Amino acid sequence: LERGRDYEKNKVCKEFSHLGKEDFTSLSLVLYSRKFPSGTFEQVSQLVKEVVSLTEACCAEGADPDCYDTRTSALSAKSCESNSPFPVHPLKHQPQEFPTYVEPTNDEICEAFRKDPKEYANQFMWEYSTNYGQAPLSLLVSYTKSYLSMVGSCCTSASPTVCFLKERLQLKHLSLLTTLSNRVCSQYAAYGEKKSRLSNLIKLAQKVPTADLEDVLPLAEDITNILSKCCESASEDCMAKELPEHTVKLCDNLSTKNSKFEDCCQEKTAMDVFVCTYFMPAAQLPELPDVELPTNKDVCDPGNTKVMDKYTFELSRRTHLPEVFLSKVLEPTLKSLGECCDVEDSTTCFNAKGPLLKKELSSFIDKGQELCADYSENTFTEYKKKLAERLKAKLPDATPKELAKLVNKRSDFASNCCSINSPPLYCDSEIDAELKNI
Amino acid sequence: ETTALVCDNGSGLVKAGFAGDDAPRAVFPSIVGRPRSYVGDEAQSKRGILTLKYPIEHGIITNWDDMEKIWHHTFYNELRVAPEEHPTLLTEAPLNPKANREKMTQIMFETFNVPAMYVAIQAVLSLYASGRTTGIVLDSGDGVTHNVPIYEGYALPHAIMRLDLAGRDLTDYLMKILTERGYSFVTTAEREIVRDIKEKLCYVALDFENEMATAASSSSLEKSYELPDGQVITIGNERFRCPETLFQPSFIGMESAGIHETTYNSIMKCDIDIRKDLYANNVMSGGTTMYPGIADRMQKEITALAPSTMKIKIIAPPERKYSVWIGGSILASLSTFQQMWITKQEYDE
Ligand SMILES: Nc1ncnc2c1ncn2[C@@H]1O[C@H](COP(=O)(O)OP(=O)(O)OP(=O)(O)O)[C@@H](O)[C@H]1O
Ligand SMILES: [Mg+2]
Repeated sequence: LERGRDYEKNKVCKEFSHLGKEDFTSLSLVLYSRKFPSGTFEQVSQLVKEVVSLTEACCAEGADPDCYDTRTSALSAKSCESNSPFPVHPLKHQPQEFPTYVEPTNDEICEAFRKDPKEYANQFMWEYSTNYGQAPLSLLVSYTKSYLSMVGSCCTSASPTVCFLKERLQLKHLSLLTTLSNRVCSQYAAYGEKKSRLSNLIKLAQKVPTADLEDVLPLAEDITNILSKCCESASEDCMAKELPEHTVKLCDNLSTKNSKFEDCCQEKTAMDVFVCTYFMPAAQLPELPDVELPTNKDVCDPGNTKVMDKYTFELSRRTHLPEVFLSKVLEPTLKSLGECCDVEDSTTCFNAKGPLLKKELSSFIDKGQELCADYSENTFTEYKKKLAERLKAKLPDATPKELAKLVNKRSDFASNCCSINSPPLYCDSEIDAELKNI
Repeated sequence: ETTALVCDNGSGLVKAGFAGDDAPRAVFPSIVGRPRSYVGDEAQSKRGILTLKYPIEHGIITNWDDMEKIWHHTFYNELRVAPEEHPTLLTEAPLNPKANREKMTQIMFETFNVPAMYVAIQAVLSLYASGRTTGIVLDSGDGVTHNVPIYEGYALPHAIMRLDLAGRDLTDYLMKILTERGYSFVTTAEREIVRDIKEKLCYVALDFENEMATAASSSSLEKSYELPDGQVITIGNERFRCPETLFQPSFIGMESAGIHETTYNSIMKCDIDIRKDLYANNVMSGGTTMYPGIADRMQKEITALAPSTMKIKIIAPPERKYSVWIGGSILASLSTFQQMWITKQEYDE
């Protein structure tokens, strides 16, 4: 059944009366900051002021039944004015891969809170929400509320430091759920379901390369299912229930596969385990022979998902390369290999496309391994030293100035795109540009 | 009783006390003296008629029989308590072997009969002492120095950096350079004298090179120190050349990176989205971070290595010498920590 004409209006009106103008304003501030990650505090606050204004008036028992329609329409028109007071999209708000929000020291927090409680609370909800806005709305509302409650009680406590430790430990579960859901949902948003599923399988393969496909494939699918369902859900506890539940399945499956997972699964709480497994770097890949692309048959025969997942798993667990690189070349490669099945002379298409893709893949991997050379096996300062020595030998001609410049650009690239959790959107475009230099 | 005990077993000093207190009640040298037996200060004062051994090296327990002697002394002689009556929180160095933790636990339950206990990571307790659960700790004591990045209580194991240079090496270096200046410090007694000079007169120069130039002439940096026999000596640039070794390990022939670089490298092993929270919560803990000027120098060095738009904040409280113990005191006192204790029941299981 299709929702009634006044679904939206009646939905908002209900939450306004149920929460109260103050709590409704807080809800709106979080909701719109989340919607416009790039909006300034001024812009978002003004928009929220208008929204709350029309909501209060248009929801009044006995108010113009058509009040909400126009007021909201005029609001959208007011956003048209170039350089309007409201924030705007270029619709779609890109995920924030580089949050800049920094929590002040306990002393700074309390001084600021004492000077202007209301301003402090609004500024916090705005800055936090615009930085971690991909986390489900319900988690953001709950987290900011609990955080502010902690600030209120601890700053006026007889022993602030003790109170802060106590409340931060109690806030831990929710803090992690909020921060982690923002990150995995940001990567899901950037990738889309199909690529997210591939990426997650790749990361599991690198973390536990000694496992069987049957141990990791269901885990990759479960996390993908949870993200497609819970990230943009309005449910008040989709993510809060699913994430922790995923952690139990992860440990039941991998707690004995290697020392690192055994240690992670010894953590006391579900979110403690998730954080440990999320931050876990790729393991040292065992040495194994090369893996050839799937045969013409295994590619064209109906129901090939398992064959492709297995290839993904086999290639990932033996190829020393970051996930952002593997995900980037693996999807076009498998897609192209499948373009052959649609032709009358499939075999002919395979004899010319098979060798071509095999070389394009080997090449990509080689250029990627060069771009990330020495990064994962050394401390950063030591890595930069070996880089300078490698580039010098490669460019005996370059001046000291030029070499220094190259070292800085390459090491900067590596510090951003050669790790297991490198940012997908940023690295996709950076890898393209950096590949043309080799 | 109902008061939990907190014991921070350091390479050089044992810090022990009761949960809830703002400072350790007992602080003594982690040494055991055999007749050629005593423990702590009494062993040091009688070192002439005994042989000294240090059960803890580089923060890791290496001699269990001697460690039991230190713990027994801590409970009965220093704290004057009966172990059987108090839950006990112990500390361990970052990356302490699992088998080590297991042995500590076994000894506490079977030898001392404690009713409950817990083993916490020293660096994490230093962070908790400041009422935070995320940040990077530079912990430098008498035998070892570590950088430990922590996110909501979880210390990232692959990002932990360890520098085999600490207080003891700084004392030996000050002895060396004071000797090159004309004085003579070689005996064990003279080593204790030098340690006192180090703790009282050394400091970290903001700009090492410039400070060296300033000392080359003026005496505005020189200070006097009265020896036991009353002789008054002068300490000049040795004041800041000593701790400079933390930033330049080459001063003692070590090829390793200095503490500003291990801090930076530690942060770089962490995901890009949480680095900002490490840079903004860099905690210093331990006796070897007590040098005046060290925080400002670290601020400067890290700023030069990090992105220009990164906020750098160094947290170095006046009581940081005991931050580990203090963090343990607060943690062990939390109502929500009472479920973390490993009970004797659960152990006999
Ligand atoms: N004010 C001070 N300035 C410089 N060094 C100091 C100062 N006070 C103490 N120290 C040095 O700190 C060391 C004692 O610190 P600490 O108690 O933190 O070490 P520890 O816990 O015993 O050992 P570790 O943690 O390395 O195992 C000694 O080398 C001591 O000389
Ligand atoms: Mg210590």
